[PDB]
Amino acid sequence: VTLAQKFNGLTVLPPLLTDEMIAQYT
Amino acid sequence: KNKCVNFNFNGLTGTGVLTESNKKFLPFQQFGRDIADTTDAVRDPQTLE
Ligand SMILES: *[C@@H]1O[C@H](CO)[C@@H](O[C@@H]2O[C@H](CO)[C@@H](O)[C@H](O)[C@H]2NC(C)=O)[C@H](O)[C@H]1NC(C)=O
Repeated sequence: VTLAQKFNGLTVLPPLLTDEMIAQYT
Repeated sequence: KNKCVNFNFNGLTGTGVLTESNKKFLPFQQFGRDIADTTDAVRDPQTLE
């Protein structure tokens, strides 16, 4: 799976659990 | 440079942190845009960079 907006007031927030914490639960 | 400013270049009013670019325009271009059709580079009209 492969993943200019910002200065229009739009922003992307991080998830609470990092990919390391999802891997530790798994 | 490296400072937030109110710029005008050739009538292009905008705001931003100016930085020395690594991009390389062909001689007839003066301006540059991102995927969103939004400005992301400009060429200095007096000291061509
Ligand atoms: C506009 O004129 C200035 C000179 O007033 C040009 O800048 C000069 O460029 C030469 C060549 O690089 C240098 O030897 C001079 O020392 C520069 N002087 C100054 C004051 O910048 C500038 O390049 C010109 N701009 C355009 C678009 O022609």
